[PDB]
Amino acid sequence: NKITVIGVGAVGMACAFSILNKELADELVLIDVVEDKLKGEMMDLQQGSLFLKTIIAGKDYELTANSKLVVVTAGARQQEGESRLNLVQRNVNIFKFIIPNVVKYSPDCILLIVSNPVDILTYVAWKLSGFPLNRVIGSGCNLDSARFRYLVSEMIGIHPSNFHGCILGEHGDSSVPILSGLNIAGMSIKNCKDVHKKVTESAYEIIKLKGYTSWAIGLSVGDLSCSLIKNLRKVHPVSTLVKGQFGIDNEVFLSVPCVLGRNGISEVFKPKLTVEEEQQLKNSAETIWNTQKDIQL
Amino acid sequence: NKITVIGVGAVGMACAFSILNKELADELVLIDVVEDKLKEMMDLQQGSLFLKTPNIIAGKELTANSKLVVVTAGIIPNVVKYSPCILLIVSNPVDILTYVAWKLSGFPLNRVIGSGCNLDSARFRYLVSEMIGIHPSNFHGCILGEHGDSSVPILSGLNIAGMSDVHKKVTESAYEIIKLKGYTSWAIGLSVGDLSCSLIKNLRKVHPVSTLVKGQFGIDNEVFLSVPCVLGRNGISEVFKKLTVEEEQQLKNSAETITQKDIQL
Amino acid sequence: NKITVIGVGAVGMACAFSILNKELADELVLIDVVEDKLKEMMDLQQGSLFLKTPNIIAGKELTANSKLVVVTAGIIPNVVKYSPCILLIVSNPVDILTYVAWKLSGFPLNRVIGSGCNLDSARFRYLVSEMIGIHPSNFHGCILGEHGDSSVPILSGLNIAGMSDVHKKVTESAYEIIKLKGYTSWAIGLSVGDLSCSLIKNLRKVHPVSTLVKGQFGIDNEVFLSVPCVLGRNGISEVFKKLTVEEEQQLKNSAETITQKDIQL
Amino acid sequence: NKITVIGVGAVGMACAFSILNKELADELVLIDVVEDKLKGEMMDLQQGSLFLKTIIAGKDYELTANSKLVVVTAGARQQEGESRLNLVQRNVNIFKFIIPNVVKYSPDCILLIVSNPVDILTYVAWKLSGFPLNRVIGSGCNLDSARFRYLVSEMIGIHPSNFHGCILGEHGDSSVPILSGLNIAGMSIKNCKDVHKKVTESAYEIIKLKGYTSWAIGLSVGDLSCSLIKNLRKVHPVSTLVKGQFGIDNEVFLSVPCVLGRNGISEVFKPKLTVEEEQQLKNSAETIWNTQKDIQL
Repeated sequence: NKITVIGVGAVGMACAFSILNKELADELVLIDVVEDKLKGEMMDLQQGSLFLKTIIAGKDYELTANSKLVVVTAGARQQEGESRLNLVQRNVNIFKFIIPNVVKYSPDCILLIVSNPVDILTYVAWKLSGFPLNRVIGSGCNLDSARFRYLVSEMIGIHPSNFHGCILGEHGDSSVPILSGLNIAGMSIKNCKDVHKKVTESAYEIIKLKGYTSWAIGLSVGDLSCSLIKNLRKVHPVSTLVKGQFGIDNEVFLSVPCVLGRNGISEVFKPKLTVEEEQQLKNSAETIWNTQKDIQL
Repeated sequence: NKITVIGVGAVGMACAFSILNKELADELVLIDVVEDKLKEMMDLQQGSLFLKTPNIIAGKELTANSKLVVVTAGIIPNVVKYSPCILLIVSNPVDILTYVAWKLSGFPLNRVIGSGCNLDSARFRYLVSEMIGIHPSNFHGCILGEHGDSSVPILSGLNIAGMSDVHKKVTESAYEIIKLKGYTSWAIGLSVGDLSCSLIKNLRKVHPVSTLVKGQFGIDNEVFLSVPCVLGRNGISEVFKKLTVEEEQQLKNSAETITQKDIQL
Repeated sequence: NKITVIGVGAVGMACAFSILNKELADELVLIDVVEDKLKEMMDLQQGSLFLKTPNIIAGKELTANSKLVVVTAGIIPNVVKYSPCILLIVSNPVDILTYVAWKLSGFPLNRVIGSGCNLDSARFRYLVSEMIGIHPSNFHGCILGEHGDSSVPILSGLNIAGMSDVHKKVTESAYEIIKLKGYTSWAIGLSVGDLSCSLIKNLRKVHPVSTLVKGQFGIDNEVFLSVPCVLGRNGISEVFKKLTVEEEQQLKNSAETITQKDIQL
Repeated sequence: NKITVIGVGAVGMACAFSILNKELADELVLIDVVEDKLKGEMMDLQQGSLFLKTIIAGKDYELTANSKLVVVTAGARQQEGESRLNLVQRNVNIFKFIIPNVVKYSPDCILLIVSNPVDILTYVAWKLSGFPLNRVIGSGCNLDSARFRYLVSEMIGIHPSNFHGCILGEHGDSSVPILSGLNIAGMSIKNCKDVHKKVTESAYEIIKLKGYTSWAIGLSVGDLSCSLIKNLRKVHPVSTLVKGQFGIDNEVFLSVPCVLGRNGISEVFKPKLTVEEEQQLKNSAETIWNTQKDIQL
């Protein structure tokens, strides 16, 4: 029951702190390139071990051998004036170094791709690894939907555990709120598109004010790693291949409700969406693919 | 943060033991008529370390300034005499003994609740989930109406995390538990723990529980059945009020089946 | 990760309900002779959603490949026939029926444990803590020996977070609970939950529980009393073996008080 | 039940993340000076609210009005070649700005001083605030003792909840392991001084590799804020005034086991230590005071 977290930056550390505050790890491996930092981060985590429950750090990937779950957070320092594409591609070449050394020592692990753009990069992981579809997952929209549910529940006077809606598509501006599935404790609403804009926007102001997301995406990967490790068979909107749904014909990844357990994705839901909804998801994949098409793997 | 459970039957204790494991009570109080049993206080008081409630008191006026009262026997004007509070009726039939609880107390409707179909909805949800092959927290659906064989499933709002006979297996399986035992202790204590949490910690969660429903679904008399209610610090805060006709008339049939006018107030 | 509790008495169920609230079992099994009660399975099986264990099975060979066996009646060669596992004896008197459990089974000493003074030490610790005015987790002290009026306090190791009659109040208060009730259900279920946790999750925590003690404190015969034991995945892993004479002779007096040679193996 | 955290750096954020992962806060206020960062940090925390339970950020201290607990983490960028003293003094003048504005809007709050040197600075807080002794606490040795207990428990084959020892004195190199109180589940050991050096050393390599401690000290303040807010009457080694113990005659703060609840410190233990132990604590205060004596408040 070993877990590896590649990249000990703000995301990885917040991922790893959330994985530690959850019983989930027997072993925890942290990986990056600045040795002085890897050690300092593992030593800070194990100075407070009495309050946690679990730690390794280093540069060589043999440390990761036989990880049950490998969370990938490593990204690239984004330049200003750089385009979305040159950004993606630098993160594709970084993956051209990571995923080989992950499969190399853990051919059976579950891959969880957190780094961005997560949809495109979960496709790169699938292609570089050759792993089946079940063992390649992306953080996707799990946080998006969670934030969506919370804000709507706050507009109503109810607890978020009793409000149920989700956001599918690209994890980004072209995501899609599925308003036909909104529910309150067994009651369909038909018995709010602004909240959705607040989420994708709020997610943009953060990256602008602070550079990245760390705390929120760390909790969400905690929500996800919990279902996989402990095999809860829980449902999360996460990036898997949807070629063959909503008319799409390319090998596009994006978030659709999946059931997560020991083996990764146990099945992919095939949603029956409204006309409009099915169109927006098709446009969402048109957006992703209009960029995925131009990457050199 | 005082809590009272009246009736140390097998239920009132399952309710007690479940309200103590959820660590809700600063002061739990057990009242009943036979004392030599009551003085059950000393057992709970002996695994105290394994619990998280400093005070456990039993006897036969000790319920003063309580914020929640669970009735399980087996009463009220003496609860209100010292606990004028939220009273949650667990005794059966819950739909009817909650009409009595509110008339005999004069409390508003927010402070008079019944267990109702909170347990029935929980069990129903599990089985559908154990059937699809997904964790029960991600499948959502409620059964409303009477706590009994007339309850109604709401197929118009089944949901798997924002999406779109098993019933009779839940009401039938409740019978076998009465026959094979007589009383139902462990399961109702959980559902009462689940409810007591939202009430005490003001979670404002939605539970199908018994309160006034006249005005909904074409009912014309003061019946209390399980409607999805927003439970919190102040008892009930809002009541959700409109589904398929196939089911709304099922809700009057279940109110029709709901003995009301055959006892004296 | 299968767990078995034999004897659906009031204890075996408090033990069951407490082992399910700590969410330890992938598969809980209840065995006993009278079936119409046994088929208590359906209540626990009805608040399933409020628990975290997919399987609850009762009957009269179903205990196969179990990792823990709690004996509470009210047996063994049939536990071992299918569960050759850790057996934790809760039946009374625990000090003696754990000698029987190990001889009749042939298990090594690590896989034969008794509740013993784990509950007695927990309650004792609370009262001293409620007396000083500090949280019970920060005061540490155990009572060893026989589960009864002969147990020994270890004043030579009382501690408040690394520092330096209440006893008789704990053993006396155990009597009143038998008289006023007959059985002790809720409190022993907690102590058995506390123990079952370390065992199942391999916490390697230290609990005063019943195992072989001949060799310690000048005892000369095969008596099992409560010694501080390191409980884990494999049952007992180490046994802590030397305190004031005032107290070590108290440990033989408690073993002296320990009926042994008056029943047939 | 409001909690304020002054300083939204690595310590404060790790403090605040640990306060949030614990039910403890109704309101949570974050405070510093870089507006662009305060907002970005509060927006990252409230994007993952569904997984937490509670948030404010800003520069003006009126936000903090009537805080039940005010955690102070703000420190100064330590220069190289700067001496321990010029360092302390810059953190004293920073406190000359903080503590007035804390008392100004929350005259009844509990002060928890985390910034370093915590012992000296808890004395500065007491003097600047005029608050009684119970409402001025310092993180002190709570983490030190916790780490001590864990490492020793790991050398034995037991769980840390069944090993009990503590470290008192300066939170630093002159701290003192009280070996006379070591215990295992009701048994005194007399029925290891190396672990202590590993802790104070490990705490130094961290500051060198990473600049600061964040994760560990964030958990420890979580352990502390839990007892105060929820009023557990729990015992922690924390910086309070010890003038009148172990021969000390100056108004020196340092960690001695205290009972913590709604009102802060409910009582201060008066330990009965071995000869040696009582000497080291006297030397530990000699060390602290050899620096406290030279600060200008």
